[PDB]
Amino acid sequence: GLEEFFDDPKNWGQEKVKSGAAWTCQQLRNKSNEDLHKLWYVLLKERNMLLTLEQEAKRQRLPMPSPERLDKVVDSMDALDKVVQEREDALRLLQTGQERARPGAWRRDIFGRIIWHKFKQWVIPWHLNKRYNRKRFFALPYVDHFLRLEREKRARIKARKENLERKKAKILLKKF
Amino acid sequence: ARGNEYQPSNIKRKNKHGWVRRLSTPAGVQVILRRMLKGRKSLSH
Amino acid sequence: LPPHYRYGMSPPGSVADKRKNPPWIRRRPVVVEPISDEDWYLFCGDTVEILEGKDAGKQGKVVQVIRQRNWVVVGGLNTHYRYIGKTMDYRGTMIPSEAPLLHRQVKLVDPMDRKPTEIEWRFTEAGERVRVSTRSGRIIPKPEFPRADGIVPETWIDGPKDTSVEDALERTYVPCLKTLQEEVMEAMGIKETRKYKKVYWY
Amino acid sequence: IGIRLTLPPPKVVDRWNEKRAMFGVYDNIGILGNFEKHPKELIRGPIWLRGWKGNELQRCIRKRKMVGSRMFADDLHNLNKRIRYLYKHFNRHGKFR
Amino acid sequence: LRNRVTDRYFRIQEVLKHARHFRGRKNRCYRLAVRTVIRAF
Amino acid sequence: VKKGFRAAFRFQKELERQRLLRCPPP
Amino acid sequence: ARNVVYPLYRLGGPQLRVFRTNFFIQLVRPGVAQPEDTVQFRIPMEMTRVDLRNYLEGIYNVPVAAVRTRVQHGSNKRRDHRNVRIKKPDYKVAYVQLAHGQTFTFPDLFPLYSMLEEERQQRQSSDPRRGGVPSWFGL
Amino acid sequence: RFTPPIYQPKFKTEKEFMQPEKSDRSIHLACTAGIFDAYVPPASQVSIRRIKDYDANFKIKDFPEKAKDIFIEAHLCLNNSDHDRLHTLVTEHCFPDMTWDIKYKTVRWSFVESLEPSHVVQVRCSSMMNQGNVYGQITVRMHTRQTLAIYDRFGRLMYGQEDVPKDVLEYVVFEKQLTNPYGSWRMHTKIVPPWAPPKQPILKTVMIPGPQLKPEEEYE
Amino acid sequence: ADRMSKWTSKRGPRSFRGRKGRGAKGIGFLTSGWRFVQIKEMVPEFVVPDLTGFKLKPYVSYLAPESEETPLTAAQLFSEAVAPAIEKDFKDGTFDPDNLEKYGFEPTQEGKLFQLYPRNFLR
RNA sequence: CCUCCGCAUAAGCCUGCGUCAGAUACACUGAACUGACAAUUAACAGCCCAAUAUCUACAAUCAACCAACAAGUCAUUAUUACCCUCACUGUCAACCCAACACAGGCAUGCUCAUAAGGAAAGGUUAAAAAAAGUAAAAGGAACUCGGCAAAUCUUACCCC
RNA sequence: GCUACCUAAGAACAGCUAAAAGAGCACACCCGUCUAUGUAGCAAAAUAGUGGGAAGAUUUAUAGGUAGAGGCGACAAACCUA
RNA sequence: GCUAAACCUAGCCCCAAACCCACUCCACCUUACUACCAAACCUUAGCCAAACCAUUUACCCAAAUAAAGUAUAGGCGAUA
Ligand SMILES: [Mg+2]
Ligand SMILES: [Mg+2]
Ligand SMILES: [Mg+2]
Ligand SMILES: [Mg+2]
Ligand SMILES: [Mg+2]
Ligand SMILES: [Mg+2]
Ligand SMILES: [Mg+2]
Ligand SMILES: [Mg+2]
Ligand SMILES: [Mg+2]
Ligand SMILES: [Mg+2]
Ligand SMILES: [Mg+2]
Ligand SMILES: [Mg+2]
Ligand SMILES: [Mg+2]
Ligand SMILES: [Mg+2]
Ligand SMILES: [Mg+2]
Ligand SMILES: [Mg+2]
Ligand SMILES: [Mg+2]
Ligand SMILES: [Mg+2]
Ligand SMILES: [Mg+2]
Ligand SMILES: [Mg+2]
Ligand SMILES: [Mg+2]
Ligand SMILES: [Mg+2]
Ligand SMILES: [Mg+2]
Ligand SMILES: [Mg+2]
Repeated sequence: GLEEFFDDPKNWGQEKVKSGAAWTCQQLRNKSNEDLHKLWYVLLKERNMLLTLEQEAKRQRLPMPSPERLDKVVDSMDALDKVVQEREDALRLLQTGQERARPGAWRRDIFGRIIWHKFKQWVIPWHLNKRYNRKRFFALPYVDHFLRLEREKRARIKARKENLERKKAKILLKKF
Repeated sequence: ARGNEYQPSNIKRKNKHGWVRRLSTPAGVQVILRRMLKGRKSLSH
Repeated sequence: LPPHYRYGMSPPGSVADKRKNPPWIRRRPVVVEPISDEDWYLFCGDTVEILEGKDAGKQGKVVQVIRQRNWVVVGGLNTHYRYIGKTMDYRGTMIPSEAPLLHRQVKLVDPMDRKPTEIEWRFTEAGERVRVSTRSGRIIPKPEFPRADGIVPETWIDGPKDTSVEDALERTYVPCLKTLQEEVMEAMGIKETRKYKKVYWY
Repeated sequence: IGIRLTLPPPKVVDRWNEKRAMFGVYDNIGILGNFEKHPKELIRGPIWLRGWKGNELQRCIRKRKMVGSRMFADDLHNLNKRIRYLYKHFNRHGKFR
Repeated sequence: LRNRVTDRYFRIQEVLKHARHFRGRKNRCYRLAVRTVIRAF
Repeated sequence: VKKGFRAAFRFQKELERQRLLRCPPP
Repeated sequence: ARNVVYPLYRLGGPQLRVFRTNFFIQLVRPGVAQPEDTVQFRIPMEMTRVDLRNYLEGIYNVPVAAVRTRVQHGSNKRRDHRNVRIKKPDYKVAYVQLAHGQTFTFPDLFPLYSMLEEERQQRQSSDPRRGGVPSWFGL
Repeated sequence: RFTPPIYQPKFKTEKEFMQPEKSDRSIHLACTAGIFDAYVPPASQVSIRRIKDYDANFKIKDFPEKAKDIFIEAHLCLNNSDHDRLHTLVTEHCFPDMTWDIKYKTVRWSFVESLEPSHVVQVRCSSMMNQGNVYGQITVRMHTRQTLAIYDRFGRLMYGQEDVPKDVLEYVVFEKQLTNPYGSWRMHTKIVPPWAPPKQPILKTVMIPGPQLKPEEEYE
Repeated sequence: ADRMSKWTSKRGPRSFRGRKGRGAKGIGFLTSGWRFVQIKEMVPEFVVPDLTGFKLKPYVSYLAPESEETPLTAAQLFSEAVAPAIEKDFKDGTFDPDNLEKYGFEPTQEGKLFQLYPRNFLR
């Protein structure tokens, strides 16, 4: 029900609510998929409750009773997400040998930089797709100069950084 | 009385100085490339 | 945290720190002796002897370590006096406040001799890593100090929203070549006879 | 008022650091070492400036010739313009002609 | 700025000391002081 | 901040004289 | 779910299911008077009213009769020390009318120092007849 | 034909004037405000045992002499305004009490012969309010003659006379932090008796202002 | 004339304002007379389990001991999923090559409702 | 006392005089200034449409006389295909273009003087010069380059 | 996105006289004859009065086009972001 | 005595050496940052110098030096 968006009535205005440890990855690994599914929704209800409380605290101009438990729940569902994703990845490697879930390809943009183009889902094949054909996956010669300039820019920055490090080290040797 | 030359319009703005307009010609592509090199936050409208 | 942020006695996230270190300020950085993580040998709750300044040749427990500044705070030693709760109409309350000390300004003390000792990170055949004195070859144990949140594990009562140890450490995972989706589909008895139709990815 | 109101931190110079103590050693490598090496070989610096001396214009021509190909585009453009300007200055301008 | 004058204060003061007893901005402003001091001398 | 020592030293000497003139010792 | 690719649908294809939903909801107190049935929520931008209906019916088992959403613009007026505009986030607001005549009201959530206090009560403010003279001395 | 105006950059005219929580570390206290059991002007044994067990070497009989020395030295360093020595001789509670008013004025306190030797009247201890913190308090009666002269910023005398000695009876309570090494007995508080004779009058005549009233307000 | 601000559905004229959205996924299509048709299958369905008698709770007891962190790998999954079955078959009876389908391997993903690559499911 | 303005839509702008708490180009210790909190809810508007052939001589003007010329602003059918519904987005303001809280610029509907919206005078005095008005004896262009301005509301020409 | 011209699809024009019109008087609207004010101004061209037009070779909103060895022009060497 | 003045270190410069960059997820050529439908290669010119200007007027191309500002070229002028 709606009361689930709020903590226990006794806990209201307690100024401190005692909370246990956040879930770790190893603990969640011990759990089954259906158990992880159920725990996901449990944690979700908890997050909604705490986010409700946080906003109400902001509204009332009062400190949140326990801000730390929100951080716990967030990292717990992060840990759970990681575990489930690990399992999906492992099974994918076994069955297909693909490292990435979503298909993609290395392409050159119009600006000449190599980008990982992530594929989108389409109903028609690529040669018939008007909007896709408009997009250019190649750089013409006029680009090459700019690429060089960019490279030089990178080098300049890198050079400065390296040099600065050296200077700092000398200062230390002068101080100690 | 002058100075009110800019009569704003989002359609005109996006059509004239937009990303797609820039990429339409090689000159415009070089315009974007120049701005990327300068490190501009705003490459186009 | 901004570049060349000045680490202070007050914690970085504190109101006092925000007052001392607003985003706009840019002060001359403090030159700090580069000490590796392993080379560091000073920990909270570990008794040290102070060698320099006021309260020299006196022993006390370290309460706080600031790694960035190479600082150790020794409670009740190297103190100056400050007024807290001062207002327009009231003088305030005098409080002894500790001044931070550099790692060179203090020395670790061996238990029984009660004298300052030089420390090296010698290995052990059984134990992982220990602190051994130069003068006398004996180990100094790592002091027990309360953690950040101060849970005190030895006396912990489970709340109504806390999972028991038994339930947490239960292994209900049977390894299989099925996704979470497939397993949950099977578990709840959801039937999807319709087959997914091929799409083009590009 | 552009004068400092405190003394600057005093300068300590170690006159007997390794660099100063061993300064000038091997300057006479040729005359005392059967002329196997020229003293000019002991010079450490830019490729174009090793054991050679010249005015600004001469130096620029030398830089362009020797490391010109390896230069950054903007740096090369600046060097080209520098030579072009120095050419005009040294050839077309001055008191004595 | 590899070399810059660090002694300009004293250079100004040499001229200004002779200008102290003048009236107006001549006594304190160097540009005006120098001209009057040359005349005085 | 200008590099050098001589000017700063001279000015210290001037300030010393000014202090002496302003507050003469007994 | 949010920040994920939705598998493309073809006519006569299977039902789209989400097993672990990514988006999260906060129940908020209204700033203006609402009908008794109305409940206000702050919603992720990617969420629809249909999604919210299903969300509340599914996870929370609360009957839902009507949902209406709006997008609130966060102020970009604020400037930092660098005179750079600070964006308050845009958020989605949802108004949910409960079914079966069920009414909801927002609950009233939120219904050393000793030594300093001792010092304060032992202040003993200076007597004006004393005329500024210290009262420490026994003389 | 025509030259267009040039605007200054906006930033030039847009300039403006430039304008403890829970943690692992806690404030270390070397003193406790107030007295555990306040001596009533006209229990000790167990308390002195509690002191002695920590000290291992403590004498009540010798304590008055030490107390006298501490008292005199503290009051003497008030004259020379050496706060460093005062901190060693005086509890952090006592320091502001005897320092705050003394600022921007001269004290010429002096000690002459004591009429009656000092003696301990009451001994009390802490009830373990803080972990690792134990406090021991000793009350001493002192009947002494003293001289006092307090001056202005400007050196004009405010209070007392320089030469003439005055009799004074004081109850002085000393506090020490036990369980803490390098700890020492320090003057903590002076107890004022309710039956005490009033202090010598000040030279200055004072005005005690009446209630300042708003126009609508009426005097009673 | 505000380049720096994010381009949003609030910003343009009438056509512009209608055309853009806030990133909500479509659940149907438009037809003649600007009528919108909601496709039921396009609407995501929340698979919410029964939480009655579920012992697990949002937080864990602090009394629970710490464990060494080991992420799951393909090698591991294979070791305690498929390896016992194939080793049993090899040691006792016969193992048939090119008949890995009995051990849970699939040559193609096309048959299944849930395809690992490319992904055909949400989260 | 003013209203030659207003209300709404379009376009443009993007939280820009709502609440609370603070420091402080006339000022209120209050501001439109700072920070926090809140808010614009779709029916209005936007966002449309299976294919292949095929059809479409006769304006509008109260469309009826009459009269036109510059000759016009809105039409389908046959066969195949087709069954799921109310999603998404705009909705605030004292507002935009003119470096400004600028006597300027700014489309449409309704109100054609208001039911809506506003205030020309910080306080005083009553100098000169300056600006805008009102009234003026007798005369009526004598003014002036010129009846310019004002008052009055005017004829007959010449050149182009 | 001003302006010169054009293209597409739009909008506006009270009242009075008129055999009925690139007609007349005259609003709104467009323009800018003459005077006064203003001249670091309300304004990098405005204000008040007086004026020219106001069913049309009219005025105007939206979107599009023509680009400098050029465009566009009822030629003023006009206009093409003061 | 106000306004002020004073400061040392963020960083940068030239070299040397060494061949750089490149996926959390999601979005991004349509009005970029918006899930989802029937086409590139092509002599640079000019300022400037020649005291005007009209032919002409140095500009990296595979690594120092020297041959040598030599042979040559060129309104046989400037210069190359
Ligand atoms: Mg402009
Ligand atoms: Mg226009
Ligand atoms: Mg809506
Ligand atoms: Mg505000
Ligand atoms: Mg509608
Ligand atoms: Mg009104
Ligand atoms: Mg007024
Ligand atoms: Mg006035
Ligand atoms: Mg006058
Ligand atoms: Mg008259
Ligand atoms: Mg005349
Ligand atoms: Mg006449
Ligand atoms: Mg005359
Ligand atoms: Mg006239
Ligand atoms: Mg008149
Ligand atoms: Mg047309
Ligand atoms: Mg009409
Ligand atoms: Mg007409
Ligand atoms: Mg007319
Ligand atoms: Mg024309
Ligand atoms: Mg002409
Ligand atoms: Mg002409
Ligand atoms: Mg121009
Ligand atoms: Mg020439």
